[PDB]
Amino acid sequence: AVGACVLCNSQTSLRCGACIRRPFLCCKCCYDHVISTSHKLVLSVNPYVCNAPGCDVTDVTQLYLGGMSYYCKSHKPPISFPLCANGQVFGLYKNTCVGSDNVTDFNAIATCDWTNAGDYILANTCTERLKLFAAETLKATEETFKLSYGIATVREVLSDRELHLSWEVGKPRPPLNRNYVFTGYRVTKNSKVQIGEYTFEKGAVVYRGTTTYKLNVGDYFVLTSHTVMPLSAPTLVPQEHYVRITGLYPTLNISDEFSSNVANYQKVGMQKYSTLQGPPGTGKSHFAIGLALYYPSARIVYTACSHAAVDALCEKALKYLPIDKCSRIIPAVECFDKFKVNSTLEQYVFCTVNALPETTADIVVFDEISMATNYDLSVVNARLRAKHYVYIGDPAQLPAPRTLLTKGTLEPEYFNSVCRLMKTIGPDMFLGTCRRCPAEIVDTVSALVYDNKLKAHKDKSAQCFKMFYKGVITHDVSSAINRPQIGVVREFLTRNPAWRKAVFISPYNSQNAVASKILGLPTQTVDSSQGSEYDYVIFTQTTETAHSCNVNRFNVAITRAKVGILCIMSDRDLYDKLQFTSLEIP
Amino acid sequence: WDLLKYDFTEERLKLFDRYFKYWDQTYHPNCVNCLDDRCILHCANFNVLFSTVFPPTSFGPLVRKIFVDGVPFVVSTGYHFRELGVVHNQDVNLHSSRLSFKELLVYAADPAMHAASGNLLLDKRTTCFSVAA
Amino acid sequence: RDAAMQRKLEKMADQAMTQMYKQARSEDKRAKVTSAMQTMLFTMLRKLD
Ligand SMILES: [Zn+2]
Ligand SMILES: [Zn+2]
Ligand SMILES: [Zn+2]
Repeated sequence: AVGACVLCNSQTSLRCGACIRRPFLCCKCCYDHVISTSHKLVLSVNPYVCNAPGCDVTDVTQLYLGGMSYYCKSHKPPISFPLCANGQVFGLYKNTCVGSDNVTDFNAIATCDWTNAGDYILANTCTERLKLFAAETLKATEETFKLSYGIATVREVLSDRELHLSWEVGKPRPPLNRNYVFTGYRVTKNSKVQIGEYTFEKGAVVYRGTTTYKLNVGDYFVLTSHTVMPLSAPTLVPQEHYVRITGLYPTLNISDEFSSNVANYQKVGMQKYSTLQGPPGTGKSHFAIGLALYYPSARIVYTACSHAAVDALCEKALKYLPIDKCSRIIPAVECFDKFKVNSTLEQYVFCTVNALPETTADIVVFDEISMATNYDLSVVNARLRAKHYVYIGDPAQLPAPRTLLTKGTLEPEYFNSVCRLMKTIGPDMFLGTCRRCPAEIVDTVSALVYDNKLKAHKDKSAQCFKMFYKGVITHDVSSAINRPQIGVVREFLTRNPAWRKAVFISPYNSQNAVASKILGLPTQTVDSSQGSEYDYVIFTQTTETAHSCNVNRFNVAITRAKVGILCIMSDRDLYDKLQFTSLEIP
Repeated sequence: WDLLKYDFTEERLKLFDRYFKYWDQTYHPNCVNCLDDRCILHCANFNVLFSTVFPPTSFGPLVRKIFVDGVPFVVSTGYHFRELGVVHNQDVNLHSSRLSFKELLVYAADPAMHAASGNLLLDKRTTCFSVAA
Repeated sequence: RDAAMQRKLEKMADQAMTQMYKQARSEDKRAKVTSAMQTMLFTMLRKLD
């Protein structure tokens, strides 16, 4: 009804009815949003619509104030008053308003339904309130676009990891990634009951769930979304250089367990909010864990953008942090239940943004910052309030699911508010001791993107081979089939069966789908796999398009392996750049 | 009598057949089934006599457990009048997503939640049937 | 006329703004009363054993 403006933060009672989020607009702001857009519906304590019976006009500049209600020209009384006057729509606080000359950003956010990268660019290069409004508009249009997908009406239940599933005709196929988890709710005899949340992924759909369930007749799974509440808290408060190490309690005993992280902790203790630019596996999973032990005097709160990515966090947290004094609140999908519920007052808290109550802390760490959006940052800052925020990662990771983005992919420095200051003014802190990846990968990434800030771990065995295949591009639904790659797989596996002890990594599971006819292994997606990796890796890119497999996709996807990784450089990008072995067919 | 029992519709008919066997007018133990206001008055007159037999704990709001946001509620989905007999609500939602204002007002005005959330009251100062504190 | 129709329009606008303020305050009171009643119901249901 009444609230602060988006452009001025001034109290107003005008909301754009044609805006999907309906933000509060000042009188001058409402006038600006009305004249320069087709948004002719403006909302108040009463809708600005012609209340005369038998009329259907829903304009604002054509609407006139008649009596106690609103009318158009065709129905206005002789005593009439134009709603659009003095460059401001008639509303509450018509004399206490300042306006703003920056109106094109709001119109671009509202008019454009998030079709290209420039919308996100202008959303990130603005103030906090406009950015939050853009984030919630993006979430609303994301929900609208997600609700326009197919509905899985299960006609038969065949077995596990495979279903006899069919759908309607015309409705499109859900995407490959896990960003489209189904959380539908079916009815059996009288009303709705519990179903559960699962992330169905394409391997007749394979489910990446650790539990079992038997479906029934008439049960359907829908892309259930939520209602985006208004976002109040900003992403981050402005930084300020402290004179001393305050806000965290200095203890006389220091930890010598991580000698190369004491300086990093000292530098974090001087900055309000900080983020360290490191490749995946550069102490990313345990930096905050070692921080919680270096200074066991700060309320450390762990949070992630995915509920299935918390297993990597909990894998070593129980070995490093105590298990008895740590607990997880169970809401009334597979996590530990041996912890103690309703532990409001605890030094270490593990929870998710979906059901995070109001609390306070001193140090908050947000791992996997790439897949979190400005709306996610606002939610994190509103659920948990602290004077310090720590971000682990870098913009050069897997980007957020920009599903509505049709044109070129967004630049890394425009993903979030953190990515803005992470790449424009310069990384606040950097890691120079990366003893996790060998000379090959570390040298490649240092020469490629990481400002030659990474040094060789050990010698390069140079055991990786790349064959020169060409292949043909042919799309059927969303993938491609390459018989020559089937040939090279055998020509590589012929030497020894011991090569197979590896984790199959592929953004698109078409290879697994083809192989399932003879092998049938369950399918898992690499979206949430950081912190756990094997020595050998099986890599099949199978793609060359910049729409998804762009330049900032492989430089961090090759860093997972320790010493053994498939380095098939079928793309004509880095073939004549490194010195590996290659041979022709004898 | 059973404490949970509130209907007594069969008992009222048995009383009517025992004491007014040849009363040549149809008697409705529940006044929901009456024809007009005159029949409502006629059957309520018999219900007045017949309610002096049944326990006073079986009259008042008829409550049942309903769920809102999956959380159980105790609301009156009916009433057992000493004169009007057993009356059941027609728009009763055993489950609901949320209540905006009207159902919230009804359940707030409903003595069901307050009586269920109050301490048992035995007020010996008055002979009136105490409910809860 | 400029001091009779325009002055009347100004009075009508002031009256409409006053009615809008009263309606906004009524909606705020409705929200507060709704929250209070909902919290009362939810805090008395928890004592039901
Ligand atoms: Zn709008
Ligand atoms: Zn404004
Ligand atoms: Zn009209």
